[PDB]
Amino acid sequence: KRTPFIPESVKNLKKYDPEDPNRRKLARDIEAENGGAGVFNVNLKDKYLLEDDEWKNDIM
RNA sequence: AUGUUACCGCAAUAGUAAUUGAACUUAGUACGAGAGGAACAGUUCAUUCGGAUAAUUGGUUUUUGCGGCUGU
Repeated sequence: KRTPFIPESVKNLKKYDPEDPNRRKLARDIEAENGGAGVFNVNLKDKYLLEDDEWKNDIM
């Protein structure tokens, strides 16, 4: 037995509207705030899940 | 050389001031019926020039530093 696996959070997500005053922010949306294409800097430490958010700032 | 000496300086003046390209994005938009297709900005490397440099890479002279070879 095998099934196609689509989680309920996928179906429960609203479709992104490209012309919308009230919508989800994309990466370009946060990107265009401080500078533009090349000069924007990616943050990885903020996003990933940990048991403590202070451990996001901590250093391996 | 202008008493000497020493340091810190100023500047009359002399010369000197980097070449060329493409990678994102601005863009698949302005534009164009389409075909297709920008650029100012903002980032990234390359070529060439100039000046330095030995951390490393590599070459090179003086090694006669260590170990070893081949004799006459």
